[PDB]
Amino acid sequence: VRFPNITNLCPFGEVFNDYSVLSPTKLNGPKKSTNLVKNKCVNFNFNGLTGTGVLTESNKKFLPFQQFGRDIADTT
Amino acid sequence: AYTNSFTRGVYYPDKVFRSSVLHSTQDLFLPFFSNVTWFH
Amino acid sequence: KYNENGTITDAVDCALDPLSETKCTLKSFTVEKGIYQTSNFRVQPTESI
Ligand SMILES: *[C@@H]1O[C@H](CO)[C@@H](O)[C@H](O)[C@H]1NC(C)=O
Repeated sequence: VRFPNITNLCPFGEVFNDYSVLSPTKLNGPKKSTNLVKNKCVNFNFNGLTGTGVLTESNKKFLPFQQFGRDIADTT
Repeated sequence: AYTNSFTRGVYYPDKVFRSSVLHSTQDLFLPFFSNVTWFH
Repeated sequence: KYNENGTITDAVDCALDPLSETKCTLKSFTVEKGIYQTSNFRVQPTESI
């Protein structure tokens, strides 16, 4: 599971002094992130994109506003 | 006053990498050879 | 049209002239000599009764 960093921390230190500091069990809102591993058939989740494949180092070069790539038949 | 564009107003509709792919799309664009209003 | 890096090199409006509609149905920027059925046409009504 891959998501970006948790940066927009809401100021819960401005009215008291991530709901972990206290249905209340499913209010979360950060999103968890595990580490990736290469050259083995895994179930990947890149920022809401789900599949099953073998993740390998690439050679293509994107543009710095783009997230993923497709092909002629529009498969990721 | 008026003038036109001759080829203007084309933006990237999505965040998808494609390489040497002709790709049709249907979105909100500026037509070719279309009149725009001059200003000062 | 995208290049080998992902930059839009060229573009075609599919409503300007029927040569562009011919390009827009064949998915190319060069067109071979021939005849190509592109679309339909239909006389529009003028008022309501
Ligand atoms: C595409 O990327 C290469 C990088 O290897 C660059 O040198 C080239 O100018 C780019 N543009 C083209 C081929 O239009």
